[PDB]
Amino acid sequence: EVQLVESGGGLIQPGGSLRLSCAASGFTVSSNYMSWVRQAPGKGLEWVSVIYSGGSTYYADSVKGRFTISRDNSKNTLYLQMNSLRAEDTAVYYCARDLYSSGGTDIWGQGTMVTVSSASTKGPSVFPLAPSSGGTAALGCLVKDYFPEPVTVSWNSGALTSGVHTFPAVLQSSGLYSLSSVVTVPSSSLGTQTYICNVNHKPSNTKVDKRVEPK
Amino acid sequence: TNLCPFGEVFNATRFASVYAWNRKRISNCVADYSVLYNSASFSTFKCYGVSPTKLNDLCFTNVYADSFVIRGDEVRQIAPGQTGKIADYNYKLPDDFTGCVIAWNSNNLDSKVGGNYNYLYRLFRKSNLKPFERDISTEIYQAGSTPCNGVEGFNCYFPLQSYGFQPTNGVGYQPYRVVVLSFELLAPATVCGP
Amino acid sequence: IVLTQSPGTLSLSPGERATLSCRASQSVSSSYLAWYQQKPGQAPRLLIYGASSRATGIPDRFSGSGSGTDFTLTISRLEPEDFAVYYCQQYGSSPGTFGQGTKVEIKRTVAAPSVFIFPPSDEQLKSGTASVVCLLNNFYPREAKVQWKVDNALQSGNSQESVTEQDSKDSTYSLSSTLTLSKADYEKHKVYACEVTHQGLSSPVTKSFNRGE
Ligand SMILES: *[C@@H]1O[C@H](CO)[C@@H](O)[C@H](O)[C@H]1NC(C)=O
Repeated sequence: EVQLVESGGGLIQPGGSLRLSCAASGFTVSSNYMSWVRQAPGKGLEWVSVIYSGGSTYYADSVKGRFTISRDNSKNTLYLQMNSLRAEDTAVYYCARDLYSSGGTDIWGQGTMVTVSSASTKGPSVFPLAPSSGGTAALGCLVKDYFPEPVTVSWNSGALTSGVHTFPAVLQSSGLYSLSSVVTVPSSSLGTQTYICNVNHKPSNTKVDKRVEPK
Repeated sequence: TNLCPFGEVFNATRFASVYAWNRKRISNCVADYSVLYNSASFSTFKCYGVSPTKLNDLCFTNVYADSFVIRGDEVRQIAPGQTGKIADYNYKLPDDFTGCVIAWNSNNLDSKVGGNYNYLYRLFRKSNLKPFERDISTEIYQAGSTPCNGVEGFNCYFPLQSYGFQPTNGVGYQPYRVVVLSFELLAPATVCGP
Repeated sequence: IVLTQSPGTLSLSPGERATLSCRASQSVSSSYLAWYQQKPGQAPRLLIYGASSRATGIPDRFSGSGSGTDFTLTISRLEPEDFAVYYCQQYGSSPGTFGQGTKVEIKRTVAAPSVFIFPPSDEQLKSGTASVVCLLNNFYPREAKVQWKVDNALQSGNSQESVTEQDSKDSTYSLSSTLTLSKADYEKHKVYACEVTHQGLSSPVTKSFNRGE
């Protein structure tokens, strides 16, 4: 039962520090090449650090002087100490075991999220996206100015799923997120059916039910 | 008297894999080093402690000449205070190294269309080599807690890998022949410059 | 060493052959290359190492080849679980690097988006900001252009947009764009329009409203 279980990710202010850990089973961390690979949201894989069985360590230029890779043989655990964190270090961080030409990077952790930001936790404002002012009508909810991710959206307490699109949030220049959730329905339904979006934001313990009507 | 046989190191037809680097013990002879420093064009001729130009003026008990082939990007590891797969697991110079490191591109000799697979290096080793240590083990590398029992498999890796030099490789991936001259001071001195 | 994958997106049907390219900036031994699969929300998964060695448990339809600067991942007969992102990797340096990824997506017939424009709500206007939202619903292929116009002036630098993942039922995409202005700037203009260009549209489609109607 070979696995890598990561821990330690979370929210941190710019200039702060975090330590990630990666507990291994089914192989010996100190006997292997081990790596940290990160993926910023929506982007590719960036290999940031590697440690050799004999102890040598190497870093991508993007993290040199700030990140330190290390391990504890007695706990069979890999670590990544991250200092002087910046917004652009926001990413899912993976640990992995490398075999290079003898077998590729074959074992991967499940990933842990690191979010670097100076924004403070804030629940969303929820505004109607209202249709009228053709066969299909569109309505929705604009879930604006919250931090941090994630928010959930449902419609009519889960009774409405067909035609729902909840979009990836966008990060605004304020450091707060904004998200839209929409649903298309038959236009003859606007006058007969009630539509309510249910927004939940765990981190601020905010829950809002917003009814959306034609204007 | 008898001239030190440097051609019999530098001009050898075949060179060793780095993991099994060869060492020639040079003794009772006279050696001109200024000729080497002018005998060919070497892409690297770095001396530590001694001077390439001002070298024929000294005396030593024995001179060691170590030679092997590595990849162009790895020549920088053949220096004191370095790390990497070669410095750590194949050929290690001491921090206090006095000697010279000579290298030249050997693409025309050691590369082959379709890959030359004769030159190997050690990929897996539990700990770093001591200086001037030579590890020629081919025991299966145990990367987990289960013994390998001579069989390759999961967590059980043959420790050597082939460079696979091809003539079309980028220069950093081309083969380089390396000679490391090491100067021993112990006993009557037996190698001297003129 | 920079690895460049092409194409950025491969659009195919199940049962078809996928050919994915990775080009290295520097000619390198085949032993230094590897290929990975990544599905949404999951860690990468190794497929091929040493350019051509299939990893343990990886289906036979996956094979890799190439040498020097040009490497290829082939999926001989695409299965539904193969639509994912693929990454090449080189480990000749320490640390190595990855390619930027190739997405393999479901191909389907062209489908024009339905387009909707939403005024800012009066509740939001109370707070001093106006968000105008434009929705492009269920289109294919993914390439679409949204042009915001305010009193027919083309707007640049004041909108953000976001796209869904390919729909599991009809294989389309949807796009949501938000134009953000201050309430004061919003009240200085009348006509707000969203002009959409897409392969499925004969000519651009503009939805609009006039502030205060
Ligand atoms: C190797 O042979 C060449 C060609 O004859 C000669 O010029 C060179 O000095 C030789 N190298 C050594 C170290 O003797």
